[PDB]
Formats: sequence, C-alpha cells, structure tokens
Amino acid sequence: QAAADRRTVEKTWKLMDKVVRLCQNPKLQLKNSPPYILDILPDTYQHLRLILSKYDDNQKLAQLSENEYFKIYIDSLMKKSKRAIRLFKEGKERMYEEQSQDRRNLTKLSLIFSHMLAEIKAIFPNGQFQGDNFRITKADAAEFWRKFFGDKTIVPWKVFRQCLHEVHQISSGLEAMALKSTIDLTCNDYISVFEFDIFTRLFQPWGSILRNWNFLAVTHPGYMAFLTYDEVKARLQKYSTKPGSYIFRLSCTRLGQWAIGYVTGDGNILQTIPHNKPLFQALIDGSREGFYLYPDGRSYNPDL
Ligand SMILES: COc1cc([N+](=O)[O-])cc([C@H]2N(C(=O)COc3ccc4ccc(OC)c(CC(=O)O)c4n3)[C@@H](C)c3cccc(=O)n32)c1C
Ligand SMILES: [Mg+2]
Repeated sequence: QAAADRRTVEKTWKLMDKVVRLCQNPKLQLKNSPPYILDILPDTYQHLRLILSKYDDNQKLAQLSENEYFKIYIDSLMKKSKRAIRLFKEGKERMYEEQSQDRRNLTKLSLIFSHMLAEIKAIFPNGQFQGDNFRITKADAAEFWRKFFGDKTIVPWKVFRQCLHEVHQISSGLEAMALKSTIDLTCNDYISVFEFDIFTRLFQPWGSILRNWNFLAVTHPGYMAFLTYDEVKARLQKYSTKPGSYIFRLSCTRLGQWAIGYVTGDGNILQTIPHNKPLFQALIDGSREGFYLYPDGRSYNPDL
C-alpha cells in the first residue's frame, strides 16, 4: 500500500471523474436506482474533500497519509476506478445492452463503491478518523474483535480468517472463500471493523454465527442478497398467484439489516423488516404461521 498523500488522493479524484463521465452516457440508459454511481462517486469525492480539509498542517497530513485504513481505502478506490474505466473501454458497445455481462460487472462495482462510501462515512465521520473508537453493535462479536485485534480498524483477511477459525472452525477453503465474499463487502482482501459489524449483525447470534451464515446465505434458495424495495416487488410478481412465496434480502442503503418479501393469500406482495429478532428465527416463526412457505417459489422450505 502506497502512501495516501494529497497528490495520490487527487489522482483518485480524476479517475472517479472519468467514471462519472462514462456513466453519464445517455446511450447507457442508466437507471436511477441504488447503487447509483452518479450518486455514490460524487458523494465519495465530497467526503474525501472533507477528510483532507481537516488534516491541514504537515503533522496532520503525515498522520492521515500513514493511516493504515486510509492507505488501503485510497488504493482500493484507485484500483476499482481503473477497473470501471477498463470496463467501458473493453466493453465498448456491449455496455449499452442493459443485460450484458459488462453492465452486470458495472453493477457489481457500483455496489462495492456504495459499500466503500458507507464505510468511509463510518470510519471518518465528519472527516475525522474515528476507526479505533468504532462501537461494534453485538457485544460478544465486539469481545472477539478487541480480544484478537484490539484497537485495529482494518485487518488482513488471512489474519482475520485464522483468528476466526480459533473460535468458529471453517470446514474448507471453498467455505472460507464464500465467507470472504460475504464479509469483504469492499472487495479489498481486508476486513474492517465496519465490515465485521455488518456481518455479525446480519448473522447473529455470534455463538453460532457460521451455522447461521451457511443457513441463510449459502444453502437457502430464498436468499436474494442486495435488492431494492421495488426489485423485491418485481421479482415476486411472477408468484402473486402463489401465496407463501417469499424471499429475504439486504439493502445497500441500510447495511446490516434484513428484509422479507412474501405473497399473501389475497395475492398481494408485502414486505416486512424483522425488528429485534434474528432472521432465521423470523423465518422459522413465519413458516409455522403459514406465511413463508415457498422460498423464491420452490416447493419446500430448507431444512432447519
Ligand atoms: C414493514 O414496513 C416496511 C417494510 C419495508 N421493506 O420491507 O422493504 C419498507 C418500508 C418502507 N421503507 C423503509 O422503512 C425504509 O426504512 C428502513 C429502515 C430499516 C431497513 C432495514 C432493512 C431494509 O431492507 C434491507 C430496509 C428497506 C430497504 O432499505 O429497502 C429498511 N428500511 C422504504 C424502504 C420504503 C420504500 C417504499 C415503500 C415502503 O413502504 N418503504 C416499510 C414501511
Ligand atoms: Mg474488506
């Protein structure tokens, strides 16, 4: 990780600007729906401009430029922005085909950028680095983080995996690789305390977290990962005549929280946020009551 001096941070601004120009192409017919690069990248430049404003003398810039998280962040942003630029160049006319693999990769990158924005606003609230004070929401998860990493804001994946394995054993590399793609929202091969917080909130309780993660995100056909409210309604339309069809999903706008969509006996699509109980438990309760019967339309619910 190169040092994050103002020259480097500015070089990243120019790259993001290219991505914004490329995404303004009308032939693209880009829909205003989260994650929306034309919101995320400008807001990211703004937050970076804020951070740099605070580190105004030369002993502050030495702090910021040497900040391990910030060094990693700026390097990711530059790599992801170069990737996006490469995507349009190599994708050429295939970028206007709203269903092409080139546009799907652009959507993948827009999620990442969105996750990176939420992270930096969390780690640098109001441009001031607060990474070592970040309060992990689940207490037993926070015990784990402080025990093995203490004050750190960001941790190499390999380090994180070995320490997690001491407490919750991973069965295989394929599992570890699926776990990585789940926890590592920003796809930078690191685990920040923000990503850890999102993960242990989604798949609580900590004491059985890997079982919960497998049950919800690996083996459950009802899991849909990131969808907007409208996208949930759209996907369930084909099942509006099959009450009990349901899916559950995440929101890139409100990380760390689950939502469920399901079809009522009348053929209506309702969506609900399970406040104050783990998702696997809401699904188990929901199944018994007769609401959550056919995950994504299949004919049986996965075995608890
Ligand atoms: C039971 O009533 C609801 C259930 C859901 N619903 O299940 O989607 C959504 C809505 C409500 N909205 C919100 O409440 C937004 O505030 C939150 C707060 C926490 C959230 C946690 C997770 C989550 O999903 C991962 C969402 C929804 C999202 O981010 O998309 C959250 N939204 C937004 C979206 C919206 C858009 C269009 C119609 C609509 O009614 N609403 C209501 C009342
Ligand atoms: Mg990461």
